[PDB]
Amino acid sequence: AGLAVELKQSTAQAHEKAEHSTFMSDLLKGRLGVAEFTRLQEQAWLFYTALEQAVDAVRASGFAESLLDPALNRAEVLARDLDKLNGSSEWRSRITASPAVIDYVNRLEEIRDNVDGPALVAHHYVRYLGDLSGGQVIARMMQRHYGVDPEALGFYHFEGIAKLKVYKDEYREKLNNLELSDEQREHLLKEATDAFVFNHQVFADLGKGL
Ligand code: COH
Ligand SMILES: [Cl-]
Repeated sequence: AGLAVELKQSTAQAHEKAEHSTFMSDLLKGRLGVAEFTRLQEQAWLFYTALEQAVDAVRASGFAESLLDPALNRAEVLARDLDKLNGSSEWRSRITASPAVIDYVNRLEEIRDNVDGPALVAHHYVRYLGDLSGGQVIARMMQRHYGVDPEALGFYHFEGIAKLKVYKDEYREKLNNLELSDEQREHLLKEATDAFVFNHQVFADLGKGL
């Protein structure tokens, strides 16, 4: 199968397990609240910041350029959401990475410094295609259960993308058309599994003490 299908199939079980995370399932079903949603978004800001440094380095090396669309960048959008959610900008210098986020950020920094294009594409798929594909569902559950205002849910909307269904189709085709040696393809597929694990661990840390 093409790369896009192999990525979907190889991470499908991990995706189901993510939906059934105690923390995330509690958040989505309305058992938590805006503050816990804000805690999630703070951790996400930390890992998206690192992810986007790795994207920038890999794009600058000339690898996967058409996939690495800067319109996908989420860190600054997330920061605007968090300014609203937290009521001030102080969180920027106060939040601390959980142990899982330290691990995730460390890997993204390794990918940046090694300019590991195939690994970066795996992380790009796991975060951005998931955001493009499922973000609207998550945002709607925060609005409905907790009354989060849409202005604090900008992370879940891609302003620079006019035709979302078309964009997702074109993204998958770019994955299919990415030239990869056998070794690079195996490295990318393993990395996608690892990226799901890191994301699952973020939820586990957020759930501590609940
Ligand atoms: C409950 C909502 C929910 C959660 C918690 C969730 C948790 C996560 C998560 C957390 C660790 C990650 C890394 C992802 C990553 C992805 N999600 Co979701 N997703 C979610 C709702 C969706 C929806 C909706 C889609 C589109 C397909 C579908 O199953 O409806 C989705 C699709 C994806 C895709 C695209 C698959 C493909 O077409 O190849 C990726 C990647 N994801 N997702
Ligand atoms: Cl940004």
